[PDB]
Amino acid sequence: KVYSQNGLVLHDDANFLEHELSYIDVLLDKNADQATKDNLRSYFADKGLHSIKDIINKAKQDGFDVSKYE
Amino acid sequence: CPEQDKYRTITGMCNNRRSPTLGASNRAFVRWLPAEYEDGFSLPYGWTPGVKRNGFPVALARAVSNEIVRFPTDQLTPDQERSLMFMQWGQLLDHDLDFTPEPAA
Amino acid sequence: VNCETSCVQQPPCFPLKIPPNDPRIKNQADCIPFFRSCPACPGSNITIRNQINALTSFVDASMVYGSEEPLARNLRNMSNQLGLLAVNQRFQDNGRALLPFDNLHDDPCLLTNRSARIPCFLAGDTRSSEMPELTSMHTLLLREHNRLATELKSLNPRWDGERLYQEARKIVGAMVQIITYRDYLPLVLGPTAMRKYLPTYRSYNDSVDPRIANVFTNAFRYGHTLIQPFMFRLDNRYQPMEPNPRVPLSRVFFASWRVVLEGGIDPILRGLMATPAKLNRQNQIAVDEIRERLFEQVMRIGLDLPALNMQRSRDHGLPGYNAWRRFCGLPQPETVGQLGTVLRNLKLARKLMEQYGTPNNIDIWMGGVSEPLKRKGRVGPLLACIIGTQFRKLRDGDRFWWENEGVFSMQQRQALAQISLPRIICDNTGITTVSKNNIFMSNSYPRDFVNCSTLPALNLASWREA
Ligand SMILES: *[C@@H]1O[C@H](CO[C@@H]2O[C@@H](C)[C@@H](O)[C@@H](O)[C@@H]2O)[C@@H](O[C@@H]2O[C@H](CO)[C@@H](O[C@@H]3O[C@H](CO[C@H]4O[C@H](CO)[C@@H](O)[C@H](O)[C@@H]4O)[C@@H](O)[C@H](O[C@H]4O[C@H](CO)[C@@H](O)[C@H](O)[C@@H]4O)[C@@H]3O)[C@H](O)[C@H]2NC(C)=O)[C@H](O)[C@H]1NC(C)=O
Ligand code: HEC
Ligand SMILES: *[C@@H]1O[C@H](CO)[C@@H](O[C@@H]2O[C@H](CO)[C@@H](O)[C@H](O)[C@H]2NC(C)=O)[C@H](O)[C@H]1NC(C)=O
Ligand SMILES: *[C@@H]1O[C@H](CO)[C@@H](O[C@@H]2O[C@H](CO)[C@@H](O)[C@H](O)[C@H]2NC(C)=O)[C@H](O)[C@H]1NC(C)=O
Ligand SMILES: [Ca+2]
Ligand SMILES: [Cl-]
Repeated sequence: KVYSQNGLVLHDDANFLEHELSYIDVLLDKNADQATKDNLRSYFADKGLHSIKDIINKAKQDGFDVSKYE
Repeated sequence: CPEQDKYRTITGMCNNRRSPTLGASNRAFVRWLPAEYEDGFSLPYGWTPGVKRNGFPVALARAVSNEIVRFPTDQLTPDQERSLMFMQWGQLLDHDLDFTPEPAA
Repeated sequence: VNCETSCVQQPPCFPLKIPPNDPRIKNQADCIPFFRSCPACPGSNITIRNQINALTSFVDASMVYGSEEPLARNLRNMSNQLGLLAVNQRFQDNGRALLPFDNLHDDPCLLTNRSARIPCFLAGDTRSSEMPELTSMHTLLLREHNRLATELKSLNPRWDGERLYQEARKIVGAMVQIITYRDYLPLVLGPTAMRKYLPTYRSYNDSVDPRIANVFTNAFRYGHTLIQPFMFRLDNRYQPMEPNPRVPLSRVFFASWRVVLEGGIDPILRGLMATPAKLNRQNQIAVDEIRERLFEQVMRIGLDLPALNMQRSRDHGLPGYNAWRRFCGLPQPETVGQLGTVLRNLKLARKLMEQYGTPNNIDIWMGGVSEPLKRKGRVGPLLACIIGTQFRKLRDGDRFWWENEGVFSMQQRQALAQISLPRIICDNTGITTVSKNNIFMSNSYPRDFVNCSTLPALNLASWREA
């Protein structure tokens, strides 16, 4: 699942993406509705990330800053 | 394949109902002519030193480029009837049709 | 797999050797790196080696949406039911969307400017950051999907995110088919070959094989002969942009920082519209920015793209020039004089015979780009045949072709017939003056330009579900 050409890794499906940090904010927002969070938790569980701790921990392992989520 | 469908699958699967992988991703290319290999089934021409192709030595790709392709940049002929957008739409289109994967380091 | 630094020929490496008296690489012990394409059946003494296509062959905008379900979901905005594609959360282009950033362990975009720290972009295809002009077109279609989904939400409020995503994806795909077959392909093939290989569409034929032929992957690299040695950026008056209007191409490959920090996509799209393409001539085949300095900023040595094309055709075991001419029903030259007549250039035929010995062994890209160009076309007879045959199979063998019965209503087809690439530029950029008639022919400002008010916007009235 590694897209390589001319020796350059152009994409890796296993790595956490930067725009997915904005989904963590929605899950932690007390004003976001239940159906919205339910779709985001389903999206993250399909990547093996079942709890909010797992989601923040995956973002940390792949280089993102998660100080705001402490 | 679902006998009723309104949208394309992301993978291209099920577009052809009789052979559902035709056009789908992560499948071998179709061949319009049988492949021509140095050993008949896998090694490329130029692999083994001294081995000829159809009676002639294999020309180094860089040598062909240096002799036929090379030209002085400041003498470039601009195309009067094509915008550089004509070039760019082609690469964007090529990236809709094919990506040949190669092994990562 | 140490093909990036080693010049030893062991599988999967197949390095290009350096000839004597090379104009750039004086060290004959060095090499240009090259990894053999993955075989479809590894470790087999029964099947003749073939390669894989990681994408959908259909003209279905998979360079925007992806060709595998996990990447396609990652490209979507999952925080609402608006059916939008995800956008960059840190940067915007004058208040407009940019493609999201991708997370690569060894990012080549970061190597182009170490202080900027702008990584590669994330799109339907993994090569979106190869050159900022390609990035500008990927960004343009990302904005077009979001604009369409927004307009469909306002028309059909009860539609969920999946429905809005699918309905806009269907329109963007049809727009790519319309720009390709109506505006682009007739300018590649010329009128004779366009009528020959692409007659008037009749209907979907489930017996037409829609797969890409292995030869098309190398033949369609004729576009490398159109590449200019600079990236051109122009201001809101179509005049050179203040510092660095003509950037050498060896300093733009993987330079995603230039999109973010040097003015966004408007100056790049205006440069694409008002700069001519390079003309392919028999003694001016390809520029040194790709023949000597391809990806030199992000790699140990600058690659040679035309030489990579020829080595790739041998990696893929493709037959030579005469076998493809025979396949096309074209004459196959045996002597130097016969090759000179076919090319209408005896000096080029002499050069080709001195390198290859016989027109049987000429690599398909080299022979194809060597041929004289068809009237009002930018390919010769051989490449017109391969490209033309491929695109007919992609059109007739596609059950979701925009003109096929049941795909769209007659009223939606009438509405889609009004779309054009200059109008998509109008709808999703700060550009207000765009190219006239065919965007791919128009190339001189102001002669070939019109204001956006003259172009009608796509009417989505026929998409209403009461
Ligand atoms: C639906 O599309 C089908 C595919 O069409 C092809 O692709 C499209 C995009 C166009 O480019 C089109 O021109 C292509 O043909 C289409 O089916 C095809 O129809 C042709 C014509 O009937 C068939 O050709 C016949 O083939 C037989 C078998 O031999 C073939 O295969 C072998 C092995 O690969 C080769 O060695 C041969 O050279 C052939 O290619 C031949 O025996 C036959 O010979 C004819 O001889 C004389 C003329 O010389 C005639 O008077 C006779 O009556 C014979 O017919 C033909 O060459 C082709 O096999 C078939 N392909 C498929 C995939 O089924 C179909 O007709 C389209 N339908 C509609 C409604 O549009
Ligand atoms: C914008 C500058 C530009 C760069 C840089 C570029 N191309 Fe290509 N190129 C291709 C096709 C087709 C392939 C083969 C793609 C595949 O199947 O993986 C390709 C392959 C390549 C490869 C793989 C080389 C190898 O064999 O190892 C590189 C690198 C490349 N192109 C660089 C059609 C084009 C077209 C179409 C008109 C244009 C324009 C074009 N290319 C413009 C460019
Ligand atoms: C999903 O869509 C929403 C709405 O379009 C995006 O939210 C906007 O984000 C921009 C910056 O990226 C802000 O300036 C707007 O104020 C936001 N609007 C609303 C209503 O929230 C959101 O960023 C999108 N998510 C992704 C990952 O692209
Ligand atoms: C690398 O990118 C940086 C931006 O991150 C470029 O620096 C800017 O250059 C412009 C030149 O017009 C200056 O006006 C800015 O003040 C610079 N910004 C900063 C923060 O220094 C730099 O030029 C790029 N390097 C190369 C080689 O082009
Ligand atoms: Ca596709
Ligand atoms: Cl083939």
